[PDB]
Amino acid sequence: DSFVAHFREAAPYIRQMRGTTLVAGIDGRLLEGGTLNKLAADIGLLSQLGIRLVLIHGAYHFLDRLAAAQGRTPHYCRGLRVTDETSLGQAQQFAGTVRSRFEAALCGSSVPLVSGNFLTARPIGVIDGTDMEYAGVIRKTDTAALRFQLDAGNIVWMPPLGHSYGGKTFNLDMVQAAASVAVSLQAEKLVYLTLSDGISRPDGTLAETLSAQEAQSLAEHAASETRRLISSAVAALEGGVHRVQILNGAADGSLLQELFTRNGIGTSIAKEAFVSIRQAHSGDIPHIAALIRPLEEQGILLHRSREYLENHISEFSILEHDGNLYGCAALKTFAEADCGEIACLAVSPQAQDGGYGERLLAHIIDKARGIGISRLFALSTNTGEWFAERGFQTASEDELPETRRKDYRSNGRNSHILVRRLHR
Amino acid sequence: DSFVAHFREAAPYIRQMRGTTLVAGIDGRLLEGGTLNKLAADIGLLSQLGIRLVLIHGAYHFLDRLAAAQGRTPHYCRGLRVTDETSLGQAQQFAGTVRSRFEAALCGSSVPLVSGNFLTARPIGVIDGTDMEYAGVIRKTDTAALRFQLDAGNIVWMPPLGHSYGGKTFNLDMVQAAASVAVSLQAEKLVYLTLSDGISRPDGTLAETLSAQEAQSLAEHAASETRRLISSAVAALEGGVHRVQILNGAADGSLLQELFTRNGIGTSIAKEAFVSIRQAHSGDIPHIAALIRPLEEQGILLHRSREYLENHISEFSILEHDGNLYGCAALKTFAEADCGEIACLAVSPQAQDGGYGERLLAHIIDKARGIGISRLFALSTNTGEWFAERGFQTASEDELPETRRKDYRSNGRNSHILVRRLHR
Amino acid sequence: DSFVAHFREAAPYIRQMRGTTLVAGIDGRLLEGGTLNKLAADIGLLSQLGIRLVLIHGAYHFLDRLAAAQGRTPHYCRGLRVTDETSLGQAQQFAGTVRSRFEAALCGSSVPLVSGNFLTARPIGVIDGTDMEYAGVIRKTDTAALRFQLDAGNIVWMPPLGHSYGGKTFNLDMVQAAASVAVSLQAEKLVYLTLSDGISRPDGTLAETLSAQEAQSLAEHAASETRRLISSAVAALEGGVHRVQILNGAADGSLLQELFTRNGIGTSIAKEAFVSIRQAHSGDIPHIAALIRPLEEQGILLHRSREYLENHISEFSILEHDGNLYGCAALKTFAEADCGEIACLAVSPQAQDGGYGERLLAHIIDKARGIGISRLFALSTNTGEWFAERGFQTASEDELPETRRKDYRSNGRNSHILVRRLHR
Amino acid sequence: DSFVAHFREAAPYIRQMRGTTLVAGIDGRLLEGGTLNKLAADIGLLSQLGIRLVLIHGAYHFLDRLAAAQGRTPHYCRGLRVTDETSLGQAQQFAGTVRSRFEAALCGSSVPLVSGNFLTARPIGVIDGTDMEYAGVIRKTDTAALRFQLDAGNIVWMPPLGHSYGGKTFNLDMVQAAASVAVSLQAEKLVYLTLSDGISRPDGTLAETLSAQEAQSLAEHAASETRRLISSAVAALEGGVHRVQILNGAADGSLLQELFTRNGIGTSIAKEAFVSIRQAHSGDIPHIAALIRPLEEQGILLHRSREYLENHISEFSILEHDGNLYGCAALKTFAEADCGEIACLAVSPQAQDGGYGERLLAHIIDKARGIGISRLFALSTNTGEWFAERGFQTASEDELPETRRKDYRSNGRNSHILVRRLHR
Ligand SMILES: CC(=O)SCCNC(=O)CCNC(=O)[C@@H](O)C(C)(C)COP(=O)(O)OP(=O)(O)OC[C@H]1O[C@@H](n2cnc3c(N)ncnc32)[C@H](O)[C@@H]1OP(=O)(O)O
Ligand SMILES: CC(=O)SCCNC(=O)CCNC(=O)[C@@H](O)C(C)(C)COP(=O)(O)OP(=O)(O)OC[C@H]1O[C@@H](n2cnc3c(N)ncnc32)[C@H](O)[C@@H]1OP(=O)(O)O
Ligand SMILES: CC(=O)SCCNC(=O)CCNC(=O)[C@@H](O)C(C)(C)COP(=O)(O)OP(=O)(O)OC[C@H]1O[C@@H](n2cnc3c(N)ncnc32)[C@H](O)[C@@H]1OP(=O)(O)O
Ligand SMILES: CC(=O)SCCNC(=O)CCNC(=O)[C@@H](O)C(C)(C)COP(=O)(O)OP(=O)(O)OC[C@H]1O[C@@H](n2cnc3c(N)ncnc32)[C@H](O)[C@@H]1OP(=O)(O)O
Repeated sequence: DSFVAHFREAAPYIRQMRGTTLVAGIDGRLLEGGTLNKLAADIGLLSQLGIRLVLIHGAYHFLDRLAAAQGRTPHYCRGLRVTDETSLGQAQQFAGTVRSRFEAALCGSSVPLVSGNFLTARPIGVIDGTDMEYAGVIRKTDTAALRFQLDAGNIVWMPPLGHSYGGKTFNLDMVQAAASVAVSLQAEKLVYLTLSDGISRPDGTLAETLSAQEAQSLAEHAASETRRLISSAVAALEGGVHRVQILNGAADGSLLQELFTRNGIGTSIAKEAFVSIRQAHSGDIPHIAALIRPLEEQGILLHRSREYLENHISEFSILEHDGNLYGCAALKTFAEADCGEIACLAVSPQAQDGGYGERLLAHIIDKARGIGISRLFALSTNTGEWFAERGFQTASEDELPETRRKDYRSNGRNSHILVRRLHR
Repeated sequence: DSFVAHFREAAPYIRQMRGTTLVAGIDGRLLEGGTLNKLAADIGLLSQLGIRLVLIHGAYHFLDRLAAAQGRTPHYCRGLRVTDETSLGQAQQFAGTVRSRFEAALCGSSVPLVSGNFLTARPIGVIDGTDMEYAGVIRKTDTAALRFQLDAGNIVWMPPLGHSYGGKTFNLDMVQAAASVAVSLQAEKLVYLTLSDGISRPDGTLAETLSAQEAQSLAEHAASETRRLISSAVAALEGGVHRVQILNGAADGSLLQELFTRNGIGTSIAKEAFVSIRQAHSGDIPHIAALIRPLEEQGILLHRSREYLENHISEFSILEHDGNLYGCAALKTFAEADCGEIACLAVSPQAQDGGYGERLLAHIIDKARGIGISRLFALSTNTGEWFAERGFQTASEDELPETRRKDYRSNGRNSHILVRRLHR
Repeated sequence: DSFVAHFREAAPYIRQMRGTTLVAGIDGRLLEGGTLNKLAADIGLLSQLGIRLVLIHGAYHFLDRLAAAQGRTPHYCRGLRVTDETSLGQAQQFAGTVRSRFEAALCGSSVPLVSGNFLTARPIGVIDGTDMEYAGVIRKTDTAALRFQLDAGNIVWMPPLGHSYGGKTFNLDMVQAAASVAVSLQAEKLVYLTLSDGISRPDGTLAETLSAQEAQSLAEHAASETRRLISSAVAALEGGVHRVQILNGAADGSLLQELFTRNGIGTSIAKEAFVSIRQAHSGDIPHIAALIRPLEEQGILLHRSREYLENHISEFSILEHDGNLYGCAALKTFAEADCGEIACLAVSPQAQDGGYGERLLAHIIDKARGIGISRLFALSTNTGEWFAERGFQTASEDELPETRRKDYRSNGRNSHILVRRLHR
Repeated sequence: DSFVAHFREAAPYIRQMRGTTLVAGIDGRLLEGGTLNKLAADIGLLSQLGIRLVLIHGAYHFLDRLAAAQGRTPHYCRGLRVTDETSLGQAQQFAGTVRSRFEAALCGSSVPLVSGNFLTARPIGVIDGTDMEYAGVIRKTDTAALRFQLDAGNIVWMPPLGHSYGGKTFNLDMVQAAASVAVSLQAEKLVYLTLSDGISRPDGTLAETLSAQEAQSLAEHAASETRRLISSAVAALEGGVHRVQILNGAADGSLLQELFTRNGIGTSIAKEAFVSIRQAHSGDIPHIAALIRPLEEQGILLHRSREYLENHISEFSILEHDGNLYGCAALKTFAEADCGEIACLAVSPQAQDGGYGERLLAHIIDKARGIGISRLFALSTNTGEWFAERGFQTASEDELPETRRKDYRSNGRNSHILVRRLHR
């Protein structure tokens, strides 16, 4: 396509990304090739787009390439690496070489790039009888110092090294340091730049998009690296990060196609907040009734009756939490097999504006869809735009299921009629 | 091309545009069609890219469409419009309709849009025996209030109306109000969104790019509208604005192809700052000598002699200002017709870092080019990167004109050799 | 009176008003006459006095004056107006004419006047079988943007128009948009500038001052306009606004006599926070005792006994909330019919400094007054200034009821004696 | 001595140092021993005292210790080092090792330590036929970014590496990078932490304190390292830095004894601003007269006469600049060989408050001292505290030289008499 079409397409993701914080965990193999200049460039552009950037790199592969050419051999414990005085010192050397190169790359094709003692570490200790030695884990992150640099527009660069109040240095594991930092910052996005195109399903298909549950249930039969990825990405979400992404940092332009297209190129994982939605049974009716009543009084919801609810309780769903009731929604069906209607959508006012509404709408569409309904109607006197913004188009009475067209004519409410199509 | 290629291409213009101020003078016919939704959209995106926006619209065409359907007829004096109480009142109505529509357009496909009493006007008075009445000209612009809103990230919307301390309103001419506002703000860019694709040359070719001089000399045989455009665009430059652009605000996506491509779609006008560059004659030598001397002393410039300068004065150019001498540069030629060399490039240290250097380099390339030289060498001990950043590639001794290869070998300076190709 | 006396009288209301936020809902008939220049002037002065101003106007009457001269006729549903595409467009025109005129008025006899997309609207929908069409209600107010402009000292101007994320405009009802905005801002004062001198009582007397209850109970027999006024003013209070005022915006200088005199010219409505105050019965004594005890221990409250409380429980009042007890206060009476004494005033320390103290004092004066007491004494060892600041003057022992003069002499406490007069 | 005496002595240097900027150029041998923990500690304390710190280290000695153990050998050109791709890469490694260790040292016995791309470099080029290769010199310092970090209280750490807009890295020479940075910042103090105790005189005595002139004239017979030190320290002063210090960064606590004692431990160099002070001859009298006159008129300066000036012109000194006259001061002598008096001290009012006054006082004391005067009197009606703050004690008439005691008695001015002692 044309430039204007590309830019206009990017446009809504530029709006989303702006003034947002992105933690990038970068595999340290990317900090070497022509993959570096490409990456530095793309990172400069993300700066220019008003994305707050915290970049973390790893050092493990560099550490093995040395451990294999020096005679010595690497030891790993749950995926963490035993690091001694020696590998520690080399990891300090690498940090410096890679910071200086990333800066020349960035500067060379000025963007403000900053680096600081933000992390205090502490040794992992001993895992499973094995002393990890100088392997560390972040103990404290100066979250205020970091925000401070990010407020000023600076890009933050972190090596995988932290210090302790004993004057020692420890080698952090990047995959879990990035997820720790993202959580502290409450970064909207954690991005893992790997050498592989996302996370594959059981039959070799790339998982475009996963819940934290589906990510979880993939790891059971996944390689160990991708299980550590998944584990960190899940804890990041759990700790508040809104979205983690896995990309191939080696594939040219990937970061940009990730962030700024509907499509993308790796894997994106998000967590579902909890919402018990179930079939109403008849113990809910007083609960439903008291929710629904003042809305009927207000002219918002169709005059009902309790005996209706009792004989139609099977078409209701309720949303709850700690056994209290925060939402309801009904599915009506018609002589026409292809039609349904969502009716009686209602969220407790104190619990409004958190997405309960939506969650109930979604659940009614899944219900509709499982019985072969492809057209969902909503008739609303006072609430149509809510459905208009959520996929519903305007319709006519002459468009209703025939008996609904009747009720509508005789109810006198003159509500606005709207439909959504639902796909197989 | 691909998305990534488009975005990577935009990238350096996103860097230029960012935190920069753009005044847009918008023809009020654009505020009506599907040209409005397209424009509002593109303007929202420029916001999202961190461009400070001041938008001004005109009302003249709306005013005539009324003046032609109401019976009355428009009168114009130098291109300014006589506006009475009545047309004044309609122009107030239009402002409101067009502000409200631009806001619905913008909001509807939230970006912060602000509008204020920034302008105090005063009547133009009487031109050429003709009373302009309620035609106004900006008398004072609250430049601090404006910056203030722009600092906060707000987009500024202005109607073509200002008030006076007598409690009257006047109808501003948009083309010149925008240029006045841009000048007050010292906006880096003034953009005129018109219904025509830029400014045409004598044979119907679009003028991609003009100096303020070339714009000027076009207007002699130009239509009156485009002469008023040109006149305002010239005064804007003169008053400090760095770049004015003329586009077709009706052609879909034009603003975006303007700002964010090497190419573009309308006309871009810029002003040449003054620089007397001429052939040295022999009254300059003491001037050149005293400039050049301490650089030779420092090992920066080739050991010279005065008798050299006297017998080679014809290959020197000097840069001056108020009769003082701020730069010099030489062109050497060789047995090879295709070769030249820039030597003895030198700017007075007090006058450095304003582009004098560059201006002398440019002038030497134009000189070289007019005698059929296509390869310009520079040999520099201490200054090569200056030429490297300005189009010069690295070369070998074996690449020099043969006699230059000799001198080089026997001078012992071991300088870095660099060439630039020059096109016909 | 003299200038100095007027200014010195204004003075304490200038102190109250300063740095405070006032939302003004302005009837759009005022935006036309010589009532405009007068109003603009007075509003400029309120600016100069450091009052944060948000001004909203209505458009309904303008809309009818058109709907009556164009042939068409207005329809109203609960007092809201059905507005179509056409009246919508005229309402956009009016906004522009009236904003521009208010600005010329203000500027013309410079004060910073700002206007923005602060309001997102949504259609009211269908009321009572009737489609309101383009009638809107505020869905979201950019409360941060507003504060931001108000922080900088800007006066905010709002038309009665909001947009939706569908790119549509809707006509807001001013009386309820102003009350919505005031609530969002938590404005200390909402002011309705009407064409009538406040709100009349059942016999044509102007209600100077009303509780939200008394406003409420007036509306039962009130005209429909004044019932909508009252309804919005009540919800504004309920939602947190401290004071709503109704004035005649057409009566010259009214706003200034409202704000800055003890008197005023329209109607001022305020809401009573809740305080269950009742007669103690004997189930309170352990509650009273435990409150009062540590104060006796501290020398603050007269040594008592439980058998006293039991035989005098009828002279106590208690203040409660959720059945817990937060205050007590006693009324003593004397051989002298004209005398009372407030004794044993005590507020739970955790519940102090919210006006409970005062509420109990007030309730004791109402009690005293209903039995024909015109002189209330308070004898306080440690707390006299509290009574001194609340209407109590210093007195002598020789001033006490005779038997109180006795007890006082023999109790030895040497407390400070103070009286307040109470009127019929 | 006691703690309290030490702290009270430090006290006035803590006041001087506070909110002041200190650039420390650190020899990279200090970044290794137990000299590191000692230094990190002392630097943490300077932070805690509110000193803004920019720290720069060198890498040359590390580079030779490698160049001597790897086979290769170092080349130096004017003291700058030829650095190739290889040594460049090692210098990147060293930076990282030394930054990480300095941070563990500092953290380990949390103070905010920051590091950034503040420096853009460019190759030195070719010196004296010799290509320096990857040897760099700072081209641009982001002085705003630096101040920004320093404003926030952060300590700035710089390696001796900068980048260019070509994406290359270059090895800066620390001694001259520190002096460049200090000048950009206008740091009050540049401190060189070396392995030697300051700068020695011709006979092995440590130069406690030097003018930039005396530093200069030492370098003629100084070792080459100390000549480069001296040269950078002089240009730093010349460029605006107020004080440069040379210490032994290896001698325990030296930095603290430098900054915070009257004494110190290395060498401190400062520059004398220019002041032509000379003997008045008789071409000055109209100049002196016009200066002195309005002060006599004001009662500030003793009534004089021109014929006095003409016959006493030899006891006057004048201060000038571009041949204009900005100060005068006289030395009187007496029958008592041990006494002098400064009289007629006067600075042009436009040129006041820049230290001219002082410079003239100093010059008169040097004059006095060279003729064997050990007691300088000043008699001032209106100006005594100026002399009181500058070493003069209060005295009596009975203390004056006998004939001065006479004049004083008969002049009637009743001025305040003050003396200063002057040492051999
Ligand atoms: C066919 C039918 O069922 S018609 C009956 C529909 N039910 C009602 O009208 C009952 C009263 N209103 C409610 O209960 C509203 O909560 C609901 C049901 C419409 C939405 O429930 P919520 O839990 O608030 O849903 P959710 O959080 O996903 O949506 C919230 C958003 O809906 C928007 N919304 C809510 N009311 C309306 C409305 N009447 N018009 C337009 N938008 C609205 C809210 O402003 C909020 O906006 P935002 O995303 O910019 O914050
Ligand atoms: C072939 C030959 O003629 S070799 C002899 C070249 N002459 C010299 O070296 C003389 C001493 N230096 C000068 O006179 C420098 O001014 C010149 C001639 C190189 C440039 O002149 P200016 O008027 O400063 O030119 P202009 O303003 O267009 O260029 C300024 C930019 O050049 C950069 N520049 C200047 N010196 C150098 C250098 N030695 N190395 C790299 N960049 C440099 C400046 O830092 C400035 O950077 P910026 O754009 O990021 O601010
Ligand atoms: C005659 C008699 O009853 S004497 C016995 C009076 N009772 C006591 O002294 C009991 C201990 N103190 C209390 O219980 C105090 O709460 C009371 C009863 C005096 C006031 O009750 P509150 O609920 O705090 O009353 P309210 O909120 O209306 O008054 C609060 C104000 O009273 C002021 N106030 C409270 N104590 C005193 C005092 N001893 N002296 C002066 N002012 C005081 C508070 O500082 C507060 O000041 P503000 O308006 O500048 O914030
Ligand atoms: C013995 C005799 O010669 S008596 C005659 C002395 N001459 C006068 O009184 C002439 C009028 N005043 C002057 O000419 C003043 O400039 C002088 C001569 C006293 C000082 O000259 P300057 O160039 O200002 O000297 P310098 O800059 O070193 O001293 C400036 C400081 O002196 C202080 N100072 C100046 N006047 C006085 C005074 N009358 N009393 C106390 N302090 C003073 C200034 O406030 C300034 O204060 P700072 O250091 O806190 O800024």
